[PDB]
Amino acid sequence: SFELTQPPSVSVSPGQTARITCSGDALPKQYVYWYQQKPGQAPVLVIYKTTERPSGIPERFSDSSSGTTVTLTISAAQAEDEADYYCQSVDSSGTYVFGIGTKVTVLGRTVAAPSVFIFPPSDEQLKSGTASVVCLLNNFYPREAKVQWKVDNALQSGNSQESVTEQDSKDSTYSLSSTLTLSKADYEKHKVYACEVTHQGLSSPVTKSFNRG
Amino acid sequence: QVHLVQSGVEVKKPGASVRVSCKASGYTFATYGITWVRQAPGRGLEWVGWITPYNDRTSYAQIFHGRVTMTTDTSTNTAYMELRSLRSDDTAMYYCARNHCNFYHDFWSGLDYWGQGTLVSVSSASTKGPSVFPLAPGTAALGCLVKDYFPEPVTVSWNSGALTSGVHTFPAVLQSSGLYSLSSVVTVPSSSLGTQTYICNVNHKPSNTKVDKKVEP
Amino acid sequence: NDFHFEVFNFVPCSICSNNPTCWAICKR
Repeated sequence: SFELTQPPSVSVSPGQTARITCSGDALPKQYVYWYQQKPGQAPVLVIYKTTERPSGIPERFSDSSSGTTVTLTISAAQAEDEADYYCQSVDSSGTYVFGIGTKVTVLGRTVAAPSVFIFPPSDEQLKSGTASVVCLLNNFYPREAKVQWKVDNALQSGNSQESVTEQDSKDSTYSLSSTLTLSKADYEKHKVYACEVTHQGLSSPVTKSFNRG
Repeated sequence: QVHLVQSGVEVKKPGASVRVSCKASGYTFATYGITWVRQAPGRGLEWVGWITPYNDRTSYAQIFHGRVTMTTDTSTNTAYMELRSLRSDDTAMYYCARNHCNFYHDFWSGLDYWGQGTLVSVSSASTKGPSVFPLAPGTAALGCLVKDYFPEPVTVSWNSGALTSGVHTFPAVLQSSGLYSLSSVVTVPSSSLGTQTYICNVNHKPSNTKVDKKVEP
Repeated sequence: NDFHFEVFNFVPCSICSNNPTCWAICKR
């Protein structure tokens, strides 16, 4: 099938204009469809037949063409417009093609540094032969954050897993947990447990730590 | 007035097969097609294929040839997608959607109405209830670690729902064992650590696990 | 003559062959 090319990501400041392009050598002969997919929802058709907007889609959304390129324009972008946008077309035989999807971030101007907390393993888990050490980042924005584990001042790799919320509903910020999992035997071989955090809101990386015992 | 309603979550072992249904209402089912689209976690929309009931014709993306079968039952106005020989990377949200071929102007349409999605999870893990461990220490943080369970989902409340401000329950992570873990944390005044009691309520219905854990400083 | 968001799409009887579903819903 012919390819549809759209950028993997677009950032727009709140109230500014986002432009998402979709190019393909077949577009001069075929219609383009755009779908919006918000986190945790099914895709919704927002533009069809290249220029038509279904009833109920905000007038902020419009689509124009220029050569082999179609541009979905989101005027005066609203926080609720943050979503993945897929362009889509078909050939005359019925093969359907989707672009990779563009993650449109409505990137707020506020930079909120994370609060950092660290949790030693519980004595209850230790009795079971495993030690999970948890580092929590709270109330930060934007989402980009680096968390590094240091055990006895040695950088770790391969033994931690991270999880980030979707944007908190009220504060519109993120939280992040990083969990370092060791055996009780390895946990008891070390003294200092630390997570070091880098984020745009922090002038320099910050470290939270505890000493075992 | 158009609705497409899909069948519920599927948890399958590698090599098994799965069937997903898509029940239509509010239109003349036999004049439109049904399209299936797949979405792996964190990835984009992948066309699976379509089926048109008025000629029983089907078109599948090449990668699904021999493994996927779409059928339509015009007597129950239901479409089905069967996927055989499941592998871990078949784990995805599967959507049905309504398409058609405009015969006047000779073009295939966009996907105007969508089903709600069916999650199909493929793994060899077996059902297991979680272990629940306390996460204990301006603002203080405390929580519960909900570790080594299968399958999704788990629900977590604090103080039986009386405590909602400052609660953050994280998406589960898939561990290399195939089991899930998550944490749920709350931020509270350090003032309150000695005065107020904090209990996390964890419910894992697939294993009939309900745990309350008192988290103390 | 567009059928996005409509309830009935026009299928011409010329394509129905011996498919009974097609004949049930087709239009001349």
